[PDB]
Amino acid sequence: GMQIFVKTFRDRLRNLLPQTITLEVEPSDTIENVKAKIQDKEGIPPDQQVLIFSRKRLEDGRTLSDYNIQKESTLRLVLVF
Amino acid sequence: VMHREVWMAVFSYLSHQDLCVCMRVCRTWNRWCCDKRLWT
Amino acid sequence: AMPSIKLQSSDGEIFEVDVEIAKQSVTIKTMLEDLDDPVPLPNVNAAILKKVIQWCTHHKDDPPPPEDDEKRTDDIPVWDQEFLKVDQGTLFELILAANYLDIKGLLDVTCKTVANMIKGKTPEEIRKTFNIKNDEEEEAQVRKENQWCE
Repeated sequence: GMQIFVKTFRDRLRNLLPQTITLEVEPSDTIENVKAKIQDKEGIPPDQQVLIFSRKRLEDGRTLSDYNIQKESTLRLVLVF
Repeated sequence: VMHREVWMAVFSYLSHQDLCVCMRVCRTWNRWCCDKRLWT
Repeated sequence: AMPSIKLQSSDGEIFEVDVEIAKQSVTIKTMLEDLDDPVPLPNVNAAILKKVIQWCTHHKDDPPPPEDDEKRTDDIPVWDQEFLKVDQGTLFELILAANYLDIKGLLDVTCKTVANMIKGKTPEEIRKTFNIKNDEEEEAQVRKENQWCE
């Protein structure tokens, strides 16, 4: 178990300011799992989440270790429709 | 139809008389236009 | 020459852009200020990104935008009405793209543009423009209730 941060941008059509949340993840965990945990915490279904780390869009079927996502790293997340 | 957050952005540029016309366009628009923040 | 950044559209095409043009997108400008590779853009395809790059070079000297407020619509500059003389699908695709990349100036004109396509028309004339079906006894109830208001 490890802790990582996900930070949003400003979304004007929603009324959301940028903010950072925390997740409890495992290096084994898939991007699908992490999106499921994000829905668990803020109610956003995965079909509306795009996560980005190190200017790479994270693909659903893959793991955090495949992108070398380590402790206290920060993913950014854009909300789509 | 379409997405709700898109249409409220455009609705926020409409006067009370302009907004008066849009709640007869469709059922979902009528529900969307009963938000008190549009008539601010 | 010019300092430049690389953008990748959602369908996968690379665009190389001036820093000052790209930083009009607060999302793009923000993810460059935390720490060579191209910046992925979420659900912005090449065709819409092409339009967005046009708008941003025209507005490159615009300051960082301030918060609103009172919203008018007669104030769309001439260049932006000609630029948005576009088919209506891409107009909405441009509202979404301005939202996703946080370009306040383009989100404002596009939403105002659609609002001018509503201002003055009636439910039948409006329904035909965005092909929305009318969902006779129901309509008369709302027609009466919203007569005194406006």
